[PDB]
Amino acid sequence: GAMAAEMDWDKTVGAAEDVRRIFEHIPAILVGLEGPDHRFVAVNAAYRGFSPLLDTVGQPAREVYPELEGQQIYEMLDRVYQTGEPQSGSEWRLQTDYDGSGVEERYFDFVVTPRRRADGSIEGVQLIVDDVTSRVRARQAAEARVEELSER
Amino acid sequence: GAMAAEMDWDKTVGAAEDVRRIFEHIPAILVGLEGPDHRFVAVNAAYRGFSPLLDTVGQPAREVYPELEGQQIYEMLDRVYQTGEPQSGSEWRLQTDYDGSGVEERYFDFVVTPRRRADGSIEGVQLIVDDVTSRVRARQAAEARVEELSER
Ligand SMILES: CCCCCCCCCCCCCCCC(=O)O
Ligand SMILES: CCCCCCCCCCCCCCCC(=O)O
Repeated sequence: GAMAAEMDWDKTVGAAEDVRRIFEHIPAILVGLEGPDHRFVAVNAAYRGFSPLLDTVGQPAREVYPELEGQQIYEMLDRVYQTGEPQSGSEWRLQTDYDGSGVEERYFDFVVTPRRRADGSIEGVQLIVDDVTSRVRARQAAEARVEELSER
Repeated sequence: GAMAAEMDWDKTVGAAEDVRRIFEHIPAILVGLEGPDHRFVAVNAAYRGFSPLLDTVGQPAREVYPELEGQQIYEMLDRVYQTGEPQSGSEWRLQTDYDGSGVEERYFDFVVTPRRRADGSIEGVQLIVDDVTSRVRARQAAEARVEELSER
Protein backbone atom coordinates (compact mmCIF):
# COMPACT_ATOMS: atom_id res chain seq x y z
CA GLY A 1 0.00 0.00 0.00
CA ALA A 2 1.06 3.62 -0.37
CA MET A 3 3.22 5.14 2.32
CA ALA A 4 1.16 6.53 5.16
CA ALA A 5 0.35 10.23 5.06
CA GLU A 6 1.46 12.50 7.90
CA MET A 7 0.57 11.29 11.39
CA ASP A 8 -2.77 12.41 12.77
CA TRP A 9 -1.47 13.24 16.22
CA ASP A 10 -4.89 13.58 17.81
CA LYS A 11 -5.85 10.06 16.76
CA THR A 12 -2.48 8.33 17.13
CA VAL A 13 -1.04 9.95 20.27
CA GLY A 14 -3.91 11.87 21.80
CA ALA A 15 -5.24 15.43 21.84
CA ALA A 16 -2.53 17.89 22.93
CA GLU A 17 -4.27 19.21 26.06
CA ASP A 18 -5.16 15.65 27.21
CA VAL A 19 -1.63 14.40 26.54
CA ARG A 20 -0.18 17.29 28.57
CA ARG A 21 -2.43 16.53 31.55
CA ILE A 22 -1.48 12.83 31.38
CA PHE A 23 2.25 13.66 31.01
CA GLU A 24 2.03 15.92 34.04
CA HIS A 25 0.66 13.01 36.13
CA ILE A 26 2.66 10.02 34.81
CA PRO A 27 4.09 8.28 37.90
CA ALA A 28 7.72 8.59 36.70
CA ILE A 29 10.21 11.43 36.38
CA LEU A 30 9.93 12.71 32.78
CA VAL A 31 11.97 15.47 31.25
CA GLY A 32 12.19 17.05 27.81
CA LEU A 33 14.99 19.37 26.81
CA GLU A 34 15.49 21.48 23.70
CA GLY A 35 18.37 22.89 21.69
CA PRO A 36 22.10 22.69 22.07
CA ASP A 37 21.95 24.16 25.62
CA HIS A 38 19.52 21.51 26.87
CA ARG A 39 16.83 23.95 27.97
CA PHE A 40 14.01 22.52 30.00
CA VAL A 41 10.86 22.43 27.76
CA ALA A 42 8.70 19.82 29.51
CA VAL A 43 8.72 18.57 33.10
CA ASN A 44 6.12 16.75 35.14
CA ALA A 45 4.93 16.66 38.73
CA ALA A 46 7.18 13.73 39.62
CA TYR A 47 10.21 15.63 38.35
CA ARG A 48 9.32 18.78 40.28
CA GLY A 49 8.49 16.79 43.41
CA PHE A 50 11.92 15.11 43.44
CA SER A 51 13.82 18.24 42.39
CA PRO A 52 11.78 21.37 43.27
CA LEU A 53 14.66 23.71 42.26
CA LEU A 54 13.36 24.33 38.77
CA ASP A 55 11.15 27.47 38.42
CA THR A 56 9.49 27.98 34.97
CA VAL A 57 10.67 25.87 32.04
CA GLY A 58 13.19 27.48 29.75
CA GLN A 59 16.58 27.37 31.52
CA PRO A 60 19.60 25.45 30.33
CA ALA A 61 19.93 22.35 32.50
CA ARG A 62 23.56 23.27 33.34
CA GLU A 63 22.38 26.42 35.14
CA VAL A 64 20.18 24.33 37.47
CA TYR A 65 22.69 21.52 38.14
CA PRO A 66 26.13 23.03 37.45
CA GLU A 67 28.09 20.45 39.44
CA LEU A 68 27.20 17.79 36.87
CA GLU A 69 29.70 19.45 34.52
CA GLY A 70 32.28 17.50 36.55
CA GLN A 71 30.39 14.25 36.16
CA GLN A 72 30.06 13.63 32.40
CA ILE A 73 26.39 14.56 32.17
CA TYR A 74 26.41 17.52 29.76
CA GLU A 75 29.07 15.86 27.63
CA MET A 76 26.68 12.87 27.46
CA LEU A 77 23.65 14.98 26.58
CA ASP A 78 25.68 16.78 23.94
CA ARG A 79 26.54 13.45 22.35
CA VAL A 80 22.92 12.42 22.13
CA TYR A 81 21.98 15.80 20.68
CA GLN A 82 24.83 15.83 18.14
CA THR A 83 25.01 12.20 17.00
CA GLY A 84 21.54 10.93 17.70
CA GLU A 85 23.00 7.97 19.59
CA PRO A 86 20.78 7.27 22.62
CA GLN A 87 22.25 6.51 26.01
CA SER A 88 21.29 4.86 29.23
CA GLY A 89 22.64 4.46 32.71
CA SER A 90 22.18 2.03 35.58
CA GLU A 91 22.75 3.40 39.10
CA TRP A 92 24.81 6.43 37.96
CA ARG A 93 25.99 8.10 41.22
CA LEU A 94 25.70 11.90 40.83
CA GLN A 95 26.37 14.78 43.21
CA THR A 96 24.50 18.07 42.95
CA ASP A 97 21.83 20.04 44.88
CA TYR A 98 18.48 18.54 43.95
CA ASP A 99 16.03 20.18 46.39
CA GLY A 100 17.86 23.15 47.99
CA SER A 101 19.01 21.16 51.01
CA GLY A 102 22.60 21.05 49.73
CA VAL A 103 24.78 18.98 47.48
CA GLU A 104 24.16 15.28 47.98
CA GLU A 105 24.71 11.93 46.25
CA ARG A 106 21.80 10.30 44.36
CA TYR A 107 21.65 7.25 42.14
CA PHE A 108 19.82 7.15 38.87
CA ASP A 109 18.68 4.76 36.22
CA PHE A 110 17.85 6.65 32.99
CA VAL A 111 17.31 6.41 29.28
CA VAL A 112 17.84 9.44 27.00
CA THR A 113 16.94 9.68 23.32
CA PRO A 114 17.12 12.40 20.72
CA ARG A 115 14.08 14.14 19.27
CA ARG A 116 13.88 15.04 15.61
CA ARG A 117 12.08 17.74 13.73
CA ALA A 118 10.34 17.04 10.38
CA ASP A 119 13.53 17.44 8.31
CA GLY A 120 15.35 14.82 10.38
CA SER A 121 17.53 17.27 12.33
CA ILE A 122 17.73 16.89 16.09
CA GLU A 123 15.88 19.57 18.10
CA GLY A 124 16.46 18.22 21.59
CA VAL A 125 16.42 15.17 23.81
CA GLN A 126 14.09 13.60 26.38
CA LEU A 127 14.47 11.17 29.22
CA ILE A 128 12.90 8.91 31.72
CA VAL A 129 14.70 8.96 35.11
CA ASP A 130 14.30 6.56 38.05
CA ASP A 131 15.66 7.86 41.34
CA VAL A 132 17.04 4.63 42.81
CA THR A 133 18.94 6.19 45.74
CA SER A 134 16.82 4.64 48.46
CA ARG A 135 16.82 1.24 46.75
CA VAL A 136 20.64 1.25 46.46
CA ARG A 137 20.90 2.28 50.11
CA ALA A 138 18.53 -0.52 51.15
CA ARG A 139 20.54 -3.08 49.20
CA GLN A 140 23.69 -1.82 50.91
CA ALA A 141 22.12 -2.03 54.36
CA ALA A 142 20.84 -5.55 53.69
CA GLU A 143 24.33 -6.62 52.58
CA ALA A 144 25.84 -5.11 55.71
CA ARG A 145 23.36 -7.19 57.75
CA VAL A 146 24.15 -10.53 56.10
CA GLU A 147 27.88 -9.71 56.34
CA GLU A 148 27.48 -9.09 60.05
CA LEU A 149 25.44 -12.30 60.66
CA SER A 150 27.95 -14.43 58.71
CA GLU A 151 30.90 -12.96 60.65
CA ARG A 152 29.46 -13.79 64.06
CA GLY B 1 2.21 34.06 51.43
CA ALA B 2 -1.19 33.73 49.76
CA MET B 3 -2.10 30.40 48.24
CA ALA B 4 -0.80 30.13 44.69
CA ALA B 5 -3.23 31.00 41.90
CA GLU B 6 -4.12 28.43 39.24
CA MET B 7 -1.16 26.64 37.62
CA ASP B 8 0.25 28.30 34.51
CA TRP B 9 0.61 25.07 32.59
CA ASP B 10 2.77 26.60 29.84
CA LYS B 11 5.35 27.80 32.32
CA THR B 12 5.20 24.96 34.86
CA VAL B 13 4.78 21.89 32.64
CA GLY B 14 5.42 23.12 29.13
CA ALA B 15 3.44 24.24 26.09
CA ALA B 16 0.83 21.66 25.10
CA GLU B 17 2.16 20.94 21.58
CA ASP B 18 5.74 20.65 22.87
CA VAL B 19 4.71 18.39 25.75
CA ARG B 20 2.82 16.09 23.35
CA ARG B 21 5.89 15.77 21.09
CA ILE B 22 8.06 14.97 24.08
CA PHE B 23 5.50 12.47 25.51
CA GLU B 24 5.37 10.75 22.11
CA HIS B 25 9.15 10.22 22.22
CA ILE B 26 9.79 9.46 25.91
CA PRO B 27 11.88 6.24 25.96
CA ALA B 28 9.37 4.35 28.15
CA ILE B 29 5.91 2.88 27.60
CA LEU B 30 3.41 5.54 28.71
CA VAL B 31 -0.35 5.16 28.70
CA GLY B 32 -3.23 7.39 29.79
CA LEU B 33 -6.75 6.09 30.12
CA GLU B 34 -10.04 7.97 30.70
CA GLY B 35 -13.37 7.21 32.32
CA PRO B 36 -14.81 4.16 34.00
CA ASP B 37 -14.20 1.97 30.91
CA HIS B 38 -10.46 2.82 30.79
CA ARG B 39 -10.48 4.20 27.28
CA PHE B 40 -7.13 4.88 25.73
CA VAL B 41 -6.61 8.69 25.62
CA ALA B 42 -2.84 9.00 25.31
CA VAL B 43 -0.24 6.54 24.07
CA ASN B 44 3.33 7.02 22.87
CA ALA B 45 5.63 5.50 20.29
CA ALA B 46 7.17 3.07 22.80
CA TYR B 47 3.71 1.74 23.67
CA ARG B 48 2.71 1.32 20.05
CA GLY B 49 6.04 -0.27 19.18
CA PHE B 50 5.72 -2.94 21.86
CA SER B 51 1.98 -3.47 21.28
CA PRO B 52 1.02 -2.38 17.75
CA LEU B 53 -2.56 -3.71 18.12
CA LEU B 54 -4.03 -0.38 19.11
CA ASP B 55 -5.45 1.63 16.15
CA THR B 56 -6.63 5.17 17.10
CA VAL B 57 -7.09 6.20 20.74
CA GLY B 58 -10.54 5.93 22.24
CA GLN B 59 -11.23 2.19 22.82
CA PRO B 60 -11.80 0.65 26.24
CA ALA B 61 -8.62 -1.22 27.16
CA ARG B 62 -10.63 -4.42 27.79
CA GLU B 63 -11.57 -4.57 24.10
CA VAL B 64 -7.90 -4.63 23.11
CA TYR B 65 -6.67 -7.08 25.75
CA PRO B 66 -9.71 -9.07 26.72
CA GLU B 67 -7.83 -12.00 28.25
CA LEU B 68 -6.64 -9.79 31.09
CA GLU B 69 -10.17 -10.00 32.54
CA GLY B 70 -8.99 -13.36 33.82
CA GLN B 71 -5.86 -11.86 35.34
CA GLN B 72 -7.03 -9.16 37.77
CA ILE B 73 -6.06 -6.24 35.56
CA TYR B 74 -9.42 -4.45 35.02
CA GLU B 75 -10.44 -5.09 38.60
CA MET B 76 -7.15 -3.38 39.58
CA LEU B 77 -7.72 -0.42 37.27
CA ASP B 78 -11.25 -0.07 38.50
CA ARG B 79 -9.93 0.14 42.07
CA VAL B 80 -7.53 2.93 41.20
CA TYR B 81 -10.28 4.82 39.35
CA GLN B 82 -12.85 4.37 42.12
CA THR B 83 -10.77 4.80 45.27
CA GLY B 84 -7.87 6.87 44.09
CA GLU B 85 -5.47 4.36 45.64
CA PRO B 86 -2.47 3.96 43.33
CA GLN B 87 -1.04 0.55 42.61
CA SER B 88 2.16 -0.97 41.32
CA GLY B 89 3.49 -4.32 40.24
CA SER B 90 6.84 -6.02 39.96
CA GLU B 91 7.24 -8.69 37.28
CA TRP B 92 3.49 -9.34 36.89
CA ARG B 93 3.19 -12.28 34.47
CA LEU B 94 0.34 -11.62 32.02
CA GLN B 95 -0.98 -13.51 29.02
CA THR B 96 -2.69 -11.81 26.10
CA ASP B 97 -2.00 -10.99 22.42
CA TYR B 98 0.27 -7.99 22.39
CA ASP B 99 1.35 -7.71 18.75
CA GLY B 100 -0.96 -9.93 16.65
CA SER B 101 1.41 -12.91 16.81
CA GLY B 102 -0.81 -14.74 19.32
CA VAL B 103 -1.41 -14.99 23.02
CA GLU B 104 1.86 -15.07 24.93
CA GLU B 105 3.31 -14.48 28.39
CA ARG B 106 5.02 -11.18 29.18
CA TYR B 107 6.32 -9.73 32.44
CA PHE B 108 5.73 -6.16 33.54
CA ASP B 109 6.76 -3.68 36.14
CA PHE B 110 4.26 -0.82 36.38
CA VAL B 111 2.94 2.03 38.42
CA VAL B 112 -0.65 3.32 37.98
CA THR B 113 -2.13 6.46 39.53
CA PRO B 114 -5.44 8.22 39.29
CA ARG B 115 -6.01 11.52 37.51
CA ARG B 116 -8.25 14.16 38.98
CA ARG B 117 -10.30 16.88 37.43
CA ALA B 118 -10.58 20.38 38.97
CA ASP B 119 -13.32 19.42 41.44
CA GLY B 120 -11.27 16.53 42.83
CA SER B 121 -13.20 13.73 41.09
CA ILE B 122 -11.24 11.05 39.26
CA GLU B 123 -11.40 11.26 35.46
CA GLY B 124 -9.00 8.44 34.60
CA VAL B 125 -5.70 6.80 35.34
CA GLN B 126 -2.23 6.73 33.79
CA LEU B 127 0.72 4.42 33.94
CA ILE B 128 4.33 3.82 33.26
CA VAL B 129 5.04 0.25 32.12
CA ASP B 130 8.39 -1.54 31.80
CA ASP B 131 8.33 -4.70 29.68
CA VAL B 132 10.74 -6.87 31.64
CA THR B 133 10.08 -10.16 29.77
CA SER B 134 13.51 -10.49 28.27
CA ARG B 135 15.26 -9.53 31.50
CA VAL B 136 13.27 -12.16 33.44
CA ARG B 137 14.10 -14.76 30.80
CA ALA B 138 17.82 -13.82 30.93
CA ARG B 139 17.85 -14.17 34.70
CA GLN B 140 16.23 -17.59 34.38
CA ALA B 141 18.75 -18.72 31.77
CA ALA B 142 21.66 -17.50 33.90
CA GLU B 143 20.28 -19.40 36.89
CA ALA B 144 19.89 -22.55 34.78
CA ARG B 145 23.58 -22.16 33.82
CA VAL B 146 24.93 -21.84 37.39
CA GLU B 147 22.66 -24.73 38.44
CA GLU B 148 24.15 -26.94 35.74
CA LEU B 149 27.79 -25.93 36.52
CA SER B 150 27.23 -26.60 40.24
CA GLU B 151 25.65 -30.01 39.53
CA ARG B 152 28.57 -31.28 37.44
C1 LIG C 1 19.01 17.33 34.82
C2 LIG C 1 19.89 17.15 33.56
C3 LIG C 1 19.47 15.91 32.75
C4 LIG C 1 20.53 14.81 32.77
C5 LIG C 1 19.94 13.43 32.88
C6 LIG C 1 20.89 12.40 33.49
C7 LIG C 1 20.20 11.57 34.58
C8 LIG C 1 20.47 12.16 35.94
C9 LIG C 1 19.26 12.95 36.47
C10 LIG C 1 19.70 14.02 37.47
C11 LIG C 1 18.91 15.31 37.27
C12 LIG C 1 18.26 15.72 38.56
C13 LIG C 1 17.47 14.55 39.14
C14 LIG C 1 16.05 14.98 39.11
C15 LIG C 1 15.07 14.15 40.02
C16 LIG C 1 15.64 13.43 41.25
O1 LIG C 1 16.55 13.99 41.92
O2 LIG C 1 15.17 12.29 41.47
C1 LIG D 1 -3.14 -2.29 28.70
C2 LIG D 1 -3.92 -1.48 29.77
C3 LIG D 1 -3.89 -2.18 31.13
C4 LIG D 1 -2.80 -1.65 32.07
C5 LIG D 1 -2.79 -2.49 33.34
C6 LIG D 1 -1.44 -3.01 33.85
C7 LIG D 1 -0.19 -2.62 33.08
C8 LIG D 1 0.69 -3.84 32.97
C9 LIG D 1 0.21 -4.71 31.82
C10 LIG D 1 0.54 -4.05 30.47
C11 LIG D 1 -0.19 -4.77 29.32
C12 LIG D 1 0.02 -4.04 27.99
C13 LIG D 1 1.51 -4.10 27.58
C14 LIG D 1 1.77 -3.33 26.31
C15 LIG D 1 3.28 -3.06 26.00
C16 LIG D 1 4.17 -4.31 26.01
O1 LIG D 1 3.63 -5.38 25.73
O2 LIG D 1 5.36 -4.15 26.39
